[PDB]
Amino acid sequence: MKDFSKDFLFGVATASYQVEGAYNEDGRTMSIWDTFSRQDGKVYKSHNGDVACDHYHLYKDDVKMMKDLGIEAYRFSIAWPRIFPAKGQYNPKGMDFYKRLTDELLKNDIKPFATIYHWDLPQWADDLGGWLNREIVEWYGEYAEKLFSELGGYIKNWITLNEPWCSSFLSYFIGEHAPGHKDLGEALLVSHNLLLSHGKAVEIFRGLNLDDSKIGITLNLNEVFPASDSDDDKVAAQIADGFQNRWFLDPLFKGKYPQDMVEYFGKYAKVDFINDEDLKLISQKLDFLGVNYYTRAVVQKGNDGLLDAVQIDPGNERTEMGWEIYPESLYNILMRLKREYTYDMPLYITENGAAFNDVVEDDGRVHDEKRVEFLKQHFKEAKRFLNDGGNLKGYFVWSLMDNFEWAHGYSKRFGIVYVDYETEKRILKDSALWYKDLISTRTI
Ligand code: NA
Ligand code: NA
Ligand code: NA
Ligand code: NA
Repeated sequence: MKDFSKDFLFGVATASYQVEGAYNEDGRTMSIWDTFSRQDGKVYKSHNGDVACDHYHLYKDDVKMMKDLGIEAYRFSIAWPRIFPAKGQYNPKGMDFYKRLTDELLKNDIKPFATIYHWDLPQWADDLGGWLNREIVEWYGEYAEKLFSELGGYIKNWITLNEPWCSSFLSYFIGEHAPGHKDLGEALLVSHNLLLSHGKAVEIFRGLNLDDSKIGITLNLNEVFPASDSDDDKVAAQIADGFQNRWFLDPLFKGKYPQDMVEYFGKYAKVDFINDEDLKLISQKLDFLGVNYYTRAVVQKGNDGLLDAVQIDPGNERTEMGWEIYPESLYNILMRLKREYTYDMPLYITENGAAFNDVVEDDGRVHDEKRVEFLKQHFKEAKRFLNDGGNLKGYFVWSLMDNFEWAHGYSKRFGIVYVDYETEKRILKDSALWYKDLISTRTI
């Protein structure tokens, strides 16, 4: 008796700038993250993705390695600067990489899940205003249309955006991510144009009416807990919950922004970008929702720079990201989606994983037993979601390999495969051998 059906998709995930390297090869021009990584201090130790895992050149080895683990699906992102290295200038050599990547995946019985935008905005777009310029909806739409036309016969599962909360608030309000602005109003406008650009891609995708092809979006979601039962900490929790989750779930699945947060933000910045026609485009019916889950947040009243809510450390074990290990929130979020937002729509966990201080032993092994226990605990919550009626179609572990972890550089290792960057050698961690066995047995 299987806990994961034979139809269930055990997968792994990467992103273009985090793994590909070859940053100026075959016509690729800079993205906002190439630029950001060269701004003094914006990436830890001045790391960048010039070479990364060199997946652009080693992809056939990497696909073979995934075949040998039993991987059934592979979530990757397509680099906009490879496809349109300048405004209105298509680059066939960039497309060619994703066609030969896709061909290798299909020959190895691996189902491709393609993320259209995973933060590597072309620099030419940002120089015109980027996500602050409403015309990006058209530039993104033409970019998406080109991918559907050239790849839609071979890629059948499409994700418009990865984690728009990061591309908006983390990039334009907190400023940790490219382009690194620090203005709440800009972040709110960016979040709207991201969602509107998502709606343009869905509209284009529906018009093409490709056989057996599905489209969705990926959101990073948490569960917010008040530090105490006080009314003040409950209000702080509502703010944090709207900031992370409801600000994107409500427009996508209810067709409106959460009104409490519209009022809250409106005390501090402009919210005049809201209108009915935009929200109708944003709330188009999707085929699935991809969920990125890593941790919960415990919040108390206060204001330390961001909004009127301060996250605290509750004192439990954390990963090397400083993120609390809290698997139960994976079930709570998935059930919350089923009850309040997505109903019986298919759901995918498009990222879950952990960063630990991995070391290669004298015999060539990586005994990452903390990551094994992390993945076991979270797959058990996915199993419990399926047992309680949830429509979970797949689970993509982040990540296939250690890679460039954005503002942390290479200092944080998420992979089930260890990468020695000096030699680009791949080393299977014990978590990879455990995942191979889980795929074979499908019971946990
Ligand atoms: Na790269
Ligand atoms: Na750099
Ligand atoms: Na991706
Ligand atoms: Na939908």
